[PDB]
Amino acid sequence: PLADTNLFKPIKVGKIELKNRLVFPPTTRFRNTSDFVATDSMLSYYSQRAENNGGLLITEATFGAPQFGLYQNGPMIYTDRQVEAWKKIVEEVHKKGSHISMQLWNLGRAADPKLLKEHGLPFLAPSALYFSEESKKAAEEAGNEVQAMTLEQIEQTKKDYVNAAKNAIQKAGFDMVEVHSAHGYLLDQFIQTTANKRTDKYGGSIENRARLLLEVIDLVIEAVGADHVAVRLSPYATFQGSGGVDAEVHPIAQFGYILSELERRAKEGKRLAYVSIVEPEDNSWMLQIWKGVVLRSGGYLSEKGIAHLIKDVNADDRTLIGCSRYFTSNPDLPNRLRDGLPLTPYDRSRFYKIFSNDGYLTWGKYGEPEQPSDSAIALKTPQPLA
Amino acid sequence: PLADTNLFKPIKVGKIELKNRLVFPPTTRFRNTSDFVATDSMLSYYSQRAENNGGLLITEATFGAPQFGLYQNGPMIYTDRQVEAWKKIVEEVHKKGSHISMQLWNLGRAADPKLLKEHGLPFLAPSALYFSEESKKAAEEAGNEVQAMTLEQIEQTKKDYVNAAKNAIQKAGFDMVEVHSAHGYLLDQFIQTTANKRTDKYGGSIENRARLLLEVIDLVIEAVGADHVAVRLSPYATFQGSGGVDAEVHPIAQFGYILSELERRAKEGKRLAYVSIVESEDNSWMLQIWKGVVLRSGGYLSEKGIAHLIKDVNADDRTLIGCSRYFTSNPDLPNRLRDGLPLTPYDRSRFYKIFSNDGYLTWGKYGEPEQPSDSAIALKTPQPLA
Ligand SMILES: Cc1cc2nc3c(=O)[nH]c(=O)nc-3n(C[C@H](O)[C@H](O)[C@H](O)COP(=O)(O)O)c2cc1C
Ligand SMILES: Cc1cc2nc3c(=O)[nH]c(=O)nc-3n(C[C@H](O)[C@H](O)[C@H](O)COP(=O)(O)O)c2cc1C
Repeated sequence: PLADTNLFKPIKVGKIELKNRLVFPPTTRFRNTSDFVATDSMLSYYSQRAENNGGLLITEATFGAPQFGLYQNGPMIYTDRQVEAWKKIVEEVHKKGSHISMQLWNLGRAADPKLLKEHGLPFLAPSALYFSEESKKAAEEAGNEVQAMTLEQIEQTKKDYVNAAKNAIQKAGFDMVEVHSAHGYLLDQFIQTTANKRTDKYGGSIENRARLLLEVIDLVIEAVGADHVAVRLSPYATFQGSGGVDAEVHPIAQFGYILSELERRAKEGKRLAYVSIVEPEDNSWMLQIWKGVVLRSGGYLSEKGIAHLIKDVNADDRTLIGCSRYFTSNPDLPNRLRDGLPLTPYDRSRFYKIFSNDGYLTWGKYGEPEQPSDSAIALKTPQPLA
Repeated sequence: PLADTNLFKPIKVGKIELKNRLVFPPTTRFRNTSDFVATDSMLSYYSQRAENNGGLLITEATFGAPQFGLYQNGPMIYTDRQVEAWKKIVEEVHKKGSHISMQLWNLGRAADPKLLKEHGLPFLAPSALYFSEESKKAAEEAGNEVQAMTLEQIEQTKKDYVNAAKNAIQKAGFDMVEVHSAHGYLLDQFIQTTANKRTDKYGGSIENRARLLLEVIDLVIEAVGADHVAVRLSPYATFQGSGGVDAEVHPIAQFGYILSELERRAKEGKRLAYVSIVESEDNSWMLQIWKGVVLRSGGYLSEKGIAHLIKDVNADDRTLIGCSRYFTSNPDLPNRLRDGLPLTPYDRSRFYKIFSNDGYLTWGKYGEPEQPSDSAIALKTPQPLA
């Protein structure tokens, strides 16, 4: 039972008032159309998690533009249809009494090179380096080999971030827009020494490696306001060739500088809505630098993560707790954690089941059974919302 | 009783085998002659602190050269008489079975401008900034105003560090030489954004502000070897205008970069003898970055620090514990801490009493009385060891 704790104490984030501090972190599921349009399945998916919640939801990582991708059946906030669909999802989430932020995705050297090629797009990264020999062979066989971004492509990346942020906040009505700068995707690639060998002002130092992220953040803040902006960082992660603690420059220095710059912008009157961090190594130093709302995610609902949930959410008055994997299998997770009711185990084998309701909408509420793989919803084909 | 803890477990530091991990941190006392030569009182002082100890003694912050000073009756390892006196002290310390390091001092904008003036020396800093209006005042009346160092004064500084290091290690026989890069003196002034406004290679970035320290470190490494070199850092200190956590760039990023670079030199086969550190402020990130011997100092004997002493010294097998203020009172502090014997209180009013044995050699070992100020030892005028 966690109703006793700060986890269900209201908190002001940005300009909105969250009823609790439990967050659904961005969780990629690939239930969009092949056109990258949000579906009715996704609408019900976020609707059930906005019901009886009052808290914050964060969308699956969403491509800001075609060049920001691509993965098959991923999300996008680019075309008119996509913005319409996401707008309807937002309107339903708000009707439910919850709030929602959209995380913006940019793959970089992590993208599907064949799909990008079929959409006539190059395969871009800070430097012409692959994170694995597997990816190198994949890009070479697709005829779409990785390229170091030109200055023009970086400028276009910034403009695309601005356009996607405006579409999310102003057209679709999201409460925040979250810049995905973690897990070895494009912005992280610019941050990481392992991925960034550039010798212009976007590489070669801590300030230079963090430059693209900070410029995107500044342009987006100018576009939609700091209280509608967020960012996610993963200093210790080694996913997709990121250096973690093994980087030639320690992540405490690099990401320490990033956090210092965000806190400086906050000291100049541009305070981000929140900074999202992944629990491992210890994140305490991060909380030393950033003084605003911090969303901490990872492990908190395991058979040992509990009582670090209590400790961390009660440690101060600015901490949000994110639970992703159990939120996928528990659409009523806020009430189950509120009342201390047993959780439904999550099923990793259906995390990325492309364009299928099986393991996506088959989960029941507390005390209700899991619908089987041959049920009506499990075999119903998702339909685009616009 | 602390004999059971790691505080009294042997440990290898550099080439040296320390029988315990209690350390006498560098403690300025100003009992040298007016021409900065070590003194017989100092020999008896360090000698008493070397008996029944076997630990590491760290010498009072010592001027590497006349330009590195100046303070009244401060120490220096520049002239042949000075090196010979310090050699006598080192021979006595080794004879008594303990080991000793010399900390090298460079005042910069913290110096006495009147004294420097009287020695025909300028008043140097990274930038033409005083740490206080009082210092500005004393400098302007002595007609020795602060000057931003030229490139050749920087080069001469590094050469002087090399010369002082070779003097201490190879001639005087010190076990290691510690570079003072803390508490707002010259190297810290280069590190701090509050004091370093340089636009050249030595300022305007994390890497640029740390450049002089790392260059000096590398040169001294080349001179005397890595296991004969150490460094002290005070990321949180705000002494003499240092920025602390209020710096434009957070000290976790800056000193995080410094520690990452030192650990990088360790990865390449040049592992410093130890890193000396001072102390939501918390030095845990420092231990996340630096993996070698770390000497932690500050406040460890308050009956609120005894627990932090046991905790920090037992947390791993590479932690030394420094105790300065109580070591000034208890020349047999190793035995007292080893057997839980009550400590003689310290007298700050005689910490900096110039050229006097009173409150310097009047301390008795456990079970003996403090000699009064009219005793034979207290009235003696100290003589140079030359
Ligand atoms: C299937 C799946 C998809 C995810 N997608 C994203 C994503 O798109 N963006 C992101 O920042 N994190 C993503 N994550 C990481 C989660 O947001 C979260 O940080 C991680 O699962 C740890 O939290 P947890 O222990 O509560 O599950 C994903 C995780 C999973 C399991
Ligand atoms: C009188 C006095 C002189 C000191 N001189 C130096 C010095 O020359 N160099 C230095 O790095 N620290 C110096 N320190 C700081 C100590 O080395 C130590 O970090 C500080 O006193 C905290 O340790 P403690 O709590 O055990 O006393 C001095 C401290 C005192 C009280």
